[PDB]
Amino acid sequence: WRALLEAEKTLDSGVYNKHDLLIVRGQGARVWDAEGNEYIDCVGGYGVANLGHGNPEVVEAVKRQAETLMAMPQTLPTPMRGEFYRTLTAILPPELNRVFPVNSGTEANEAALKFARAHTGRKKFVAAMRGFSGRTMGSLSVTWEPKYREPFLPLVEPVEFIPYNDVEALKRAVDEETAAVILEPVQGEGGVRPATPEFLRAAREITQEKGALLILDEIQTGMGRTGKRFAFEHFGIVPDILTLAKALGGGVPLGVAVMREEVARSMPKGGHGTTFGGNPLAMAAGVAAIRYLERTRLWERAAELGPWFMEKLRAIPSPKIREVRGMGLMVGLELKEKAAPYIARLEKEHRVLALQAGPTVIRFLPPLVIEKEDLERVVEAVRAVLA
Amino acid sequence: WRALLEAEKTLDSGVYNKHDLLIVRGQGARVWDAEGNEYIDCVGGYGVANLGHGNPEVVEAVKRQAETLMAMPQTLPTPMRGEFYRTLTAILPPELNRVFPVNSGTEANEAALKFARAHTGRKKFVAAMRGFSGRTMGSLSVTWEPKYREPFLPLVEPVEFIPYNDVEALKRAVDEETAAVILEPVQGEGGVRPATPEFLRAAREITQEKGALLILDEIQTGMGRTGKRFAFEHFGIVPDILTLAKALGGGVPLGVAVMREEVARSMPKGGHGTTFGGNPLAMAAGVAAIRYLERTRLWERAAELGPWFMEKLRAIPSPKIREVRGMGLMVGLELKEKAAPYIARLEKEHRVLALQAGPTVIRFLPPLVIEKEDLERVVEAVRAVLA
Ligand SMILES: Cc1[nH+]cc(COP(=O)(O)O)c(CN[C@@H](CCC(=O)O)C(=O)O)c1O
Ligand SMILES: Cc1[nH+]cc(COP(=O)(O)O)c(CN[C@@H](CCC(=O)O)C(=O)O)c1O
Repeated sequence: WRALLEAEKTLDSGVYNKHDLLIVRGQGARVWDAEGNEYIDCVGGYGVANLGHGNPEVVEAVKRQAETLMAMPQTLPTPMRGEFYRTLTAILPPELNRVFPVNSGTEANEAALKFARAHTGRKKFVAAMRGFSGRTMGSLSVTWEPKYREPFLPLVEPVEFIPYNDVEALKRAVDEETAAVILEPVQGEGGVRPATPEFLRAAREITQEKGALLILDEIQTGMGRTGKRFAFEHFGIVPDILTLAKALGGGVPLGVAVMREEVARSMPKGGHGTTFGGNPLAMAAGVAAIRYLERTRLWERAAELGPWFMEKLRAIPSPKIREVRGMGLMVGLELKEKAAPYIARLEKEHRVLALQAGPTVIRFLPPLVIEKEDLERVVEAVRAVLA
Repeated sequence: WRALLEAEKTLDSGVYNKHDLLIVRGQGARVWDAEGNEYIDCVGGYGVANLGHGNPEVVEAVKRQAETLMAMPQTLPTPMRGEFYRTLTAILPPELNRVFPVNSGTEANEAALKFARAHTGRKKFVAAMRGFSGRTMGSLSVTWEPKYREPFLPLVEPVEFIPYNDVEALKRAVDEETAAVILEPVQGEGGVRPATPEFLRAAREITQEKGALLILDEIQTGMGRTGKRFAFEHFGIVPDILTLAKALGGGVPLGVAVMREEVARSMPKGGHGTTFGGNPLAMAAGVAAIRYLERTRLWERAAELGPWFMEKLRAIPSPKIREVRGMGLMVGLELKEKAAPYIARLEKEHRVLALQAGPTVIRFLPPLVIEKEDLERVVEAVRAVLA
């Protein structure tokens, strides 16, 4: 197995920091390395494995559709596509009844941005500092982290950033020339920072007052992650365009930009498109993913386990912890120092896999099927590494 | 089945011209609609089904990996990724040994543009008129078609376009401020127009002389579509970055940008990324697709049937036919009048699905395993619809 690891390290572009281990299988919230070591996975492909590694229903839907049909364009209707369309819009506010399927989050946001420009006829985009929307140049233009943008300038203009949760800043920034505002209900990479009701209420109200669109990026908060089907169900606002991805396909690359009908209608024929977007394989996985989510009301586990996990985390007596925050099973532990060293030790010393969300924050995005025995061990592991 | 069709038509964003039918299954170069009618598929998901609908090896690879592991990020090595990396680089010239896996053709070019700027420190992109590179804003900036770019400007700048196959024009445009040239060995959407040896050689030489990077877009011409493994093999040149997608995963959403070592090396850690890019499921499918392509040397069927197929089309006694062109099984039939109605007749009266490549061109992108007897049927169908 060491030849595959070394081949991956060698042939990779090098843009990633690859860990010294090879993960070969996964079931539920557990994964195994090539040596047989079993880990608690709080990474879950960056919030993709919400339904759990090896989810039976999704795996089955994938196997069956793979035998039937995988390549069929948007110009040629295919049953699983219509089924995904009606299954996803049925668990959403009736205003969001138009779907543009894609293959990633960045493509979902790229779709939202384009649909927003064609509909308003405006150009400006307003986003929040510490926000992440994707790496493709369109989505990168509204992604804050200067490190990620500077090297590739100039990007798409004009874009304006405002502090997250700053009601007045958002109010001043949104004008008659703003095509749309794009925000995460809970900032992910930005450090697991929940939006305030006042902030999202202001975003909704002012975008309407100015004729601008509101794009809510729930690529990471979606599919039960925050304790509710979708984070927005926590605040009581309905955006003009909703973008989803990650867990939407239960593992299969899948994304979607759901929008109001008058928004979709403004897009000229052939104004946008995608080869893989809407393909039967992803569509089938999507139907399965959503059907599992709804039958099991999976967001509940995050709603019950989230607070429970965060409480135990808080109880950890270490002066290195500044704050424990999050919503449901989207948790962040902010330290008063670099988190990277502790993430490496959780993996090798405790077989616990975690993420970062800024250099001093440890982020947890475990599958929502994860049990309490596993969450408790993660806690103990964190406590042990911090001591 | 009608319920599912109306649901797709109604809930779709509406940016597509959806045909009046519902395709439920496929096998080889044939597909069936929900009524049981069988069609000869020359669309193939827009050149995705190169290996044929239902390819045993790919379908099987998908089933096995789906039960094993589907969600695992780039920071955590996984066997199928290392396998894909070496399997893909092994079928390419030595120089192309660094891989950045993605989820679509547009993401592949988006990565190519970003790596180019990072490596050269330059900003300018040079593309060809009638060229197509994708719908995300980055790739859209280098895509000609005004009706597609215009409504979304301003986009990524600066971008200069030159006439396809114009040697002197390309030379005058590529200078010490050019980050990269991006070209298709054979323009797809632009009407199936092959590059000439002089033009591509010119591109390779002038980019080297000026310190600019050469990006060859084989998202459409790749995987044995033009008669050889990759279209550049017919021209005797090695690009600096090769972008692929479409048939690369045998149906599963997959794309990639393969580049020379010094190019990848210039990219800052974390300078680019993607959630789904490089996931085990797409990697496993990618491995199976390549092994199949190599075992059968599938491009040979394209090289043999292509020329034969084109001669047959040119011999059709119809004054409406202007010219036939293409390479392997990437064929374009140019008519002296709108093609749309003949594509509708082909579908309804002969159950032959075909594409367009401009308003006056009928484009054919059938699985490479299509039977010679079926292409004859296609030629016959064309001769009848043009009567
Ligand atoms: C809110 C959000 N929006 C858009 C994206 C982009 O979508 P996609 O094209 O499918 O990556 C991501 C990835 N953020 C995760 C991964 C980023 C990375 O690759 O690093 C994460 O923050 O862990 C997001 O967290
Ligand atoms: C050369 C080429 N490059 C990049 C892309 C972008 O890849 P993707 O992001 O996966 O679509 C395509 C799709 N072009 C076909 C489909 C466009 C459409 O949606 O229609 C086409 O040639 O019509 C290409 O033909």
